[PDB]
Order: sequence, then C-alpha cells, then structure tokens
Amino acid sequence: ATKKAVAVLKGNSNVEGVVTLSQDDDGPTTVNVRITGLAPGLHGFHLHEYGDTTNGCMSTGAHFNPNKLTHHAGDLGNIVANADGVAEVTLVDNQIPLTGPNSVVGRALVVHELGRLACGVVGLTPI
Amino acid sequence: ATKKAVAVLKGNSNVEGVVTLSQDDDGPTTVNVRITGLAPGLHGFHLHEYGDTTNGCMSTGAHFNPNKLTHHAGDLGNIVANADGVAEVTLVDNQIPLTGPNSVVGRALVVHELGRLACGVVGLTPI
Ligand SMILES: [K+]
Ligand SMILES: [K+]
Repeated sequence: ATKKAVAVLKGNSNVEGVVTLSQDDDGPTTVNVRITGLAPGLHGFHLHEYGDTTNGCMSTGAHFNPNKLTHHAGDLGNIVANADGVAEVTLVDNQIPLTGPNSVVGRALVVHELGRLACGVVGLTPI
Repeated sequence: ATKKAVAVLKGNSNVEGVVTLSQDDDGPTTVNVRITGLAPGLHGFHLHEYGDTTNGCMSTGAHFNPNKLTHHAGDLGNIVANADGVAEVTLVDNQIPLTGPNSVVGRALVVHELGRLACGVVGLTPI
C-alpha cells in the first residue's frame, strides 16, 4: 500500500516474468510472482545487491541481506515451476524493505538454477 | 564517485543502450550514454517517474522533475544519433539526484521520438 515496486525479469534464456512488491511503512512485504519459460521444478529466488544488468545477471553482484546487521534475509524461498514452466506464487516476507538505507529499490531480483537464469531491477510503481 | 547507478535501455523496437550515472553527494551528475538502433537524428532524453516497464515504456509514467519544488529538470537534453544509429555522449547535469527523497534510483530513463522508443530502470551499481 503505502509503497509499491516492481521488477521485470529477463535473462540469457527465454525466462521472463514480473514480480510486484507492496509494503506499508516497514511492515510485511507482499510479493506476487509470475515467471515463465522455466524448466519444471524447484528454483532459487534471491535479492541481489546491485540493480545492474549491463553484463546480464552476473552484474547484479552478491546475494543481498537487507537485515545483515540486525540484532536467511534476501533468500525469498525456492519457487516451483509447473509442467508448463510457469511459477506463479504470492509470498509475504518480513525482510524485504522498500524504505531505508538498505531498501531493495534499485537493487535486483534473481531466479537461480538449482546459475543465474533471469533478473530484473526493482523499480518504483504508482501507489 | 561517492555514488553510481546505471540503466539498461530496451523497448518495442531494436533500440537498446546503457546509461551510467555518477554523483558525489549532491554535486553535478556525470552521465555516459550509448544507445544503438536509433534512427539517425535528434531524440528526446528524459527522466520519468516510475521504474515500471511492465507495460513497456508507457508504464514509466510522467516526465519527472526532481527539483519541482525548489526555489527543465528531468529533461536531460536532446541527443543525436549518427548515421549508424548510434548516440554516444557524455553529459554533466546539475539536476539528477542519486540521493534524497526525489532520487532517480528506481525511476526510469526514456528515449523519445521527436513516442517512447526505449527505457530502463535506474539501478545501483558498485562505487
Ligand atoms: K518488514
Ligand atoms: K546536483
């Protein structure tokens, strides 16, 4: 509500998708995923540090944990592609900030082979 | 220096490119552009409000002026594609913040026909 973002995922394969993110202040973040062109089966799904796709998904750099210094964040959890190669899921994650110094706006989402199949930069979208 | 960003531009044509941005604190922003697949001649080059490419470059929303309330910002200036369809330029703009509430990180860059030929979300990249 209070804030929304989106990432369009593409890569060096036919994998493509869209992920929307919605968070009120610093509350739970609701995440809607639909990705296509995947091989059926389990895939990794992670936040990465940089929203840089100039060298494909390798440029997105390291796995990013927004809550590193706080007293698995960034691993959104494995997703399952169905026999049609489609992964369509809704998640609620309490460690995906859209605000603050470690906000993921301008960083990246990456889908991993269980290696970087597709990725996208997290951008702002109308509230 | 102090901060860097990048956008990869693509659209509903063969236009594609990369723009890097570099700013020390809130000083002048240095902008390196290389875009290809353009028709030779003058093109618009603007900041737009949302880093949303889910419906192509139309989803990037309105022209964005970061300095609207301060006492042409967002128009980066027309660029020229050469006879090879390539626009390769370096600009220094004093109205492209990478920091603050009106930061362009997570927003969009769009190349216009003189209408939205290509666009990309502004993402963070290693300093
Ligand atoms: K939270
Ligand atoms: K400035």
